[PDB]
Amino acid sequence: VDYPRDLIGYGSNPPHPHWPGKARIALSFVLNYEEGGERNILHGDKESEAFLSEMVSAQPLQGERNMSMESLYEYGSRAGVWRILKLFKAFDIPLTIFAVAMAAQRHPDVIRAMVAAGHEICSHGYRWIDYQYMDEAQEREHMLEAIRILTELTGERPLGWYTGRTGPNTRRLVMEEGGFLYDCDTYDDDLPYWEPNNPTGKPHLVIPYTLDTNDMRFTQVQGFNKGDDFFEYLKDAFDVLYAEGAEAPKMLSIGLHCRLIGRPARLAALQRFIEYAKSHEQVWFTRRVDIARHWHATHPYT
Amino acid sequence: VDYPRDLIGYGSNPPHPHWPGKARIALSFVLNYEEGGERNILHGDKESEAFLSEMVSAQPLQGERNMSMESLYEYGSRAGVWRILKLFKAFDIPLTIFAVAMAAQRHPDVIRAMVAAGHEICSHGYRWIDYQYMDEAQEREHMLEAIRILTELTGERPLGWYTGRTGPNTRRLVMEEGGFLYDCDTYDDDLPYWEPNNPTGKPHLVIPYTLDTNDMRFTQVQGFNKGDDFFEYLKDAFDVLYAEGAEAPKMLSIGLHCRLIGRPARLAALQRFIEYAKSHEQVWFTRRVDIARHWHATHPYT
Amino acid sequence: VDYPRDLIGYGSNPPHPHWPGKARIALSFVLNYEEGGERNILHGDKESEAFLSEMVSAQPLQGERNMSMESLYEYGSRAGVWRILKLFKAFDIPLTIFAVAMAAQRHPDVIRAMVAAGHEICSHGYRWIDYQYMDEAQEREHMLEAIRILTELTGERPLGWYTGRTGPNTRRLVMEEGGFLYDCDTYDDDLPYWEPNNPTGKPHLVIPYTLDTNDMRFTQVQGFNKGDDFFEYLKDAFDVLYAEGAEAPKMLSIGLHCRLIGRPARLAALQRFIEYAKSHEQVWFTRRVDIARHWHATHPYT
Amino acid sequence: VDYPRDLIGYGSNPPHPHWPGKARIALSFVLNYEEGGERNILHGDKESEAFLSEMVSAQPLQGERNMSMESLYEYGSRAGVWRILKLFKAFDIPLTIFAVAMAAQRHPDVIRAMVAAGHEICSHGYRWIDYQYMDEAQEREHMLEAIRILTELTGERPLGWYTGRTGPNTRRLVMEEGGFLYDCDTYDDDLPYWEPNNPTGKPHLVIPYTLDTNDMRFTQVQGFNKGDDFFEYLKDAFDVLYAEGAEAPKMLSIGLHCRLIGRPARLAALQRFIEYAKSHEQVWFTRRVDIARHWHATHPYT
Ligand SMILES: NC(=O)c1nc[nH]c1N
Ligand SMILES: NC(=O)c1nc[nH]c1N
Ligand SMILES: NC(=O)c1nc[nH]c1N
Ligand SMILES: NC(=O)c1nc[nH]c1N
Repeated sequence: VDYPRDLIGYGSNPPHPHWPGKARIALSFVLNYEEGGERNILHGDKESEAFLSEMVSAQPLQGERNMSMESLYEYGSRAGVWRILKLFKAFDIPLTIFAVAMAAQRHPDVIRAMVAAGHEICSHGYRWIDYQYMDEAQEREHMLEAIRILTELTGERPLGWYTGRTGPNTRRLVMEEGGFLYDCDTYDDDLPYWEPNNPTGKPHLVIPYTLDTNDMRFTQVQGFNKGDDFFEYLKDAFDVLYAEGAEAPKMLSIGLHCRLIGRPARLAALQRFIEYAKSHEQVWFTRRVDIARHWHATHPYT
Repeated sequence: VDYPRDLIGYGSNPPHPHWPGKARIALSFVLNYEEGGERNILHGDKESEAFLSEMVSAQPLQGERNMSMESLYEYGSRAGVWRILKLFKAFDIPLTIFAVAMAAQRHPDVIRAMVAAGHEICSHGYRWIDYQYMDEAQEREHMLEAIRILTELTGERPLGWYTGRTGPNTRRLVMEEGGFLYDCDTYDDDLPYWEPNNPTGKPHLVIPYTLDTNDMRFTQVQGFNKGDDFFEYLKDAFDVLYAEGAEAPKMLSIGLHCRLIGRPARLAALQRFIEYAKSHEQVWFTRRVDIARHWHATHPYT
Repeated sequence: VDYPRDLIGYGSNPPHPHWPGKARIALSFVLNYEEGGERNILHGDKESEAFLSEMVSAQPLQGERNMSMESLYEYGSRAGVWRILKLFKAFDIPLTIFAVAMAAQRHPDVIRAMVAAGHEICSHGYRWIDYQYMDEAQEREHMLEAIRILTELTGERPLGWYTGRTGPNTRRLVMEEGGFLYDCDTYDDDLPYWEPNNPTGKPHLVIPYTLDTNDMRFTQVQGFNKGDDFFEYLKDAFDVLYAEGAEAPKMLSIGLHCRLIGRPARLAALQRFIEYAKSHEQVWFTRRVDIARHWHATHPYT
Repeated sequence: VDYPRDLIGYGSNPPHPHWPGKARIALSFVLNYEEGGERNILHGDKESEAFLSEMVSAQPLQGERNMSMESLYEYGSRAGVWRILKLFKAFDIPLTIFAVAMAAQRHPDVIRAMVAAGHEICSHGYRWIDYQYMDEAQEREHMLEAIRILTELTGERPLGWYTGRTGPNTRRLVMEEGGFLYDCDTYDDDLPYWEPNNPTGKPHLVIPYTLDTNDMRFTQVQGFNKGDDFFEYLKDAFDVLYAEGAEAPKMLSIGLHCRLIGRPARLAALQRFIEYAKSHEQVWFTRRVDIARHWHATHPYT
């Protein structure tokens, strides 16, 4: 008898994080880069992409090419990413980039442009796909293959990972890997915690990510019609955490995608919230690597 | 010739409930607990969970494990439930817990923590699944099995039931069971009524539940984009009942799930409504068991 | 070479209707009654109902019984219909009832209760289903069978029809039938027009209905989250027609369903609009039969 | 090794367009005409239409006729188109018509009526369908067949194209064709650019279109509930571009469909935005052909 799920975690007693600056909230802004990395027969894929694009009802096409799907992704790398990088640089808030190995190759300039802005480049896997079914063998060297590309693309290896479309073996291999300080393949808490089942023994930091305060909802069945739906949602999820942080601060992730929030219609909202957030004192805008290194010092694994 | 459906009920003449305090409305706040109880091959299930999670387009996976799906549920037990329990305790309004036997085992501390707050623990079945197809035999001892777990988990047996994903045999077996005062496997009225087709002869109270003033809509195709959609909906459904209650009071159910409303973004709305509701006199916040025992005394079965 | 579709109609020259009272708009409020008439193995159906219910992602079940689905419909006949009848009687605006033969049997009291309020009872077919595939033979006597039930249910035959889920043969048979003054199985205009392809030769009036200013959208993938979405939509579609009616009045249909708008949450919106509409002079609230008889006198078939 | 996708385009350096009048934004209003051109067994199709109609969950029917689907399209040609033509003529802003060959035949009067208003008639293909799978041979003379119809329908050939539901061969054949100045079968930028892979050698202008600032979203799973969702979206996507245009102007496409925006409920929003847009100086309302000819002179292919 063994349950491979921790349904309880900290329970009624979440640790206090003591965010630098005495912030009542810690905000993680995340910009993915998957454009170019997505499904495509050109990449070897047996079908075209269908996930997160204006084509909200798109289906995959076996041994076909979704020219439309492709164009919409192309907006993310071509136009969307730039516009967002100005927004964040504009307010001096830093980013964590969930960058997919194959996309980074295909647009190394923009990666190096991020790296120079001081944004942290976290690994988003070798390719933007669903690992759920992948064989353990072929999945393990996607990771090391991804680990190699970004080190050579960036100058330093990635000490963070996030697959997203995880298969079971995924979070294990991350931890078995070695050189990662954290992962984000959880949406299970409002705070970071050390992975309880690390075979490796070495401390492993978990920084849960989000599928609700994620701009991906602008293209899902359930999701924002206008910008303001995203914004009101972010304000809400801010207000409630800030209010809690008067005695017990927590964090909040914000997921952005080049092809979605980068569209001017939706960018308006993202800036709206930034300004909102910025108007409150005791807010720590930060990269996830900093949250990991903050945790290490603050609440070292025991 | 026999129609097994009562399409008429009270017709033009709903009974007046005389809610304690002379309230013009009776409000039933319900917090489900299904996290840990849901579909999973670890539980014997042939496929992973797909119902009510941020993964609004998730499909079931035969003999697979949806690590993502699991994590999102894990948020309900780990973080969501606690935050909500503070909200309700915060306003001194009481709850009725629709608790699923298997989840209660997996987190007995939080169940006992509820029981101590004074919230009523109603049965939500042995496992959170779709009974629609289950064989009468194997379904009947899920119930008694569920009936045993919560008595031993709580100190008293459950005198209420709600499966949700009912099969035909379900509401019968509930009534054939014996020790239940009511059930909630109806969404067919704005007031409680005695089950008209109880083979058992013994009075059986029906307290219709809701799939519209339910936070579940935040993850369905049709459903709230921002918090305010839930809230405006609740205000509306409040305003119209309160206005009616000037001469004929009725009730209103509110369905909450740990993994959904417990997310800070959506909690803001839930509190918004509570405050709204609280600002009106002649409102009876109550547990369903109290509504059953209120009915017994007020409008005894004949 | 023959195109069985009139893509042009009145073109740039819609006729002026000269609505009684010199109204700048004519409003058709329609309340369906399908509850009890819907799909069900008890009715002979090979599967349960799945269309328009809170169960926004429900699927049909072959030789099964959706107890949940049924309960939600039961709300329409049990509670929803009554509450709405008060709303409309409350403002003295009259209704056109799209009543399905099988539902009318199952709740004759409420039908006769409508008839006494002075509302017009239009035929909605024998059963609430999809005729698209039905054989011409078995479909033709559904209609006459439906035609018989409501005459005996009401005192007068139905001079109007609307199937909704039409099959090709449907609108023909309506016209071949004989005693109907109009039908509504079109959503193709903002005004009534005589059917251009009536084999019968006898004048046939078309009164297009709506699938957008229909409360059905509260349960479809695309559709209102809160009441206000319905209301804002109705105000818009009112404002634009009223503004046009300064020189060229038109009509507007409003589709309501017992099980959907009758829920207090959504009723609030419906009343909101009524009040809105009521606040403007030169608005003709009317039954469709009156619109037919108005047309006859005003713009007789040539 | 050859990647058939330009993921980078202008990168960090989009060209300045110097819009006539020194406008800080260039607005492309587009009204499609597909009604009559859509899928239908009468047209040879093996199934009925299912894309973009109030029937938001409609499925295609093999060798069948969706009478309902048809009626809803019929609203676009019969009523919707006219009402919109007044709106745009009302404000003196000009249109680009994406007109589908088969629809234009079926309603030549309305086409010639557009042509006389001074609106540009761009080709939207021979038939409104999905070319993705079409054989290169039979697809190539759809285009020339479409090219012939509109020249004879309009007086001048179409120097622009947009299929929408493109297959790979599509944009190639457009360029191989010869007499087109641009195409719009991209959604990959916020500015026009010369096609980088034109086999023909001759300059080919790309004017990316939109699937987000498109009224089509009113009938998709993700999309506007009320008018205001469309409008707020347009204001946002306007505000952000206008703000950028203080130093670097760009354009914005607006997709409209007769059967969707032409409904009074949604027309209100479209006018709302027009007025909004109109209230700002330095806005260039224009046809796409003018944007092509503007580009030619301003930023000639090299
Ligand atoms: N964050 C993401 O875009 C993602 N990565 C894998 N699956 C996803 N949804
Ligand atoms: N209330 C519930 O979460 C539920 N229980 C069974 N099916 C459901 N939707
Ligand atoms: N109006 C209706 O509810 C209807 N009737 C047949 N199909 C429908 N959608
Ligand atoms: N713009 C359009 O309506 C379109 N044309 C082809 N596919 C589409 N969605």
